Amino acid sequence: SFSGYLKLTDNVYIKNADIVEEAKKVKPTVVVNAANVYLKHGGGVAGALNKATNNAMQVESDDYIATNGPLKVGGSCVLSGHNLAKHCLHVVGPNVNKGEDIQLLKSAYENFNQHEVLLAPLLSAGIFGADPIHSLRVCVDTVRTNVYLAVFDKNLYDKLVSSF
Ligand SMILES: CC(C)[C@@H]1C(=O)NCCN1c1ncnc2[nH]ccc12
Repeated sequence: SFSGYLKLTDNVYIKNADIVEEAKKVKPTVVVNAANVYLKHGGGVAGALNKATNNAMQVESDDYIATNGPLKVGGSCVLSGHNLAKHCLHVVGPNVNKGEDIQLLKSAYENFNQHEVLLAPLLSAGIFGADPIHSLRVCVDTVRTNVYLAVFDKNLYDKLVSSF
C-alpha cells in the first residue's frame, strides 16, 4: 500500500512526504520514530508523531521509561503505533549537536533489520544535526529489510536523489 516512492536499491525506497501524513494514509505495520534516549517527543519527527496521537505516544513512553530506564544511543524499543501504525519502533540515532558518536548511526539503522517492512525518517538528520546525505548512505549500506523513507523537505529530497 505504499505509493509514489522512488526506488533507490533492491530494498530502499524514498518519497518527499511528511512521515505523519504518510502513516495516516498507509497505516503501516511499523512506523519508525526519531527518538531520544528519554523518549521525550518534543519536536521534529518525534514531536509531530506524538501530536498526531493526541499525546498518547508520550503517555505510553513515560510509563516505559519509568519501568525500564532510558534507551542507549543506537538502541530501540517497540511500542504501540496508536492511530498511525500497528507498532512504533523508537530508534535513537546519535545527536551530533550533543557530541554523540556518529559511528552509532550504523548501530541505530541495524534495529530496522528486525522488521520486514518499515516506514521511516532519515536517522540523525533534521534537528539531530547529522548530514542527511551521509544518513541515507548508512541506511542503504546497513538495512536489508524493506524501508520506505519519507523526507519532509522537498529541497533536501531533490538533493538526496540527484547525488545518490
Ligand atoms: C529528518 C529530516 C531529514 C526531515 C527533513 O526533511 N526536514 C526536517 C524534518 N524531517 C522530517 N522528515 C520526514 N517527516 C517529518 N515529519 C516531521 C519532521 C520530518
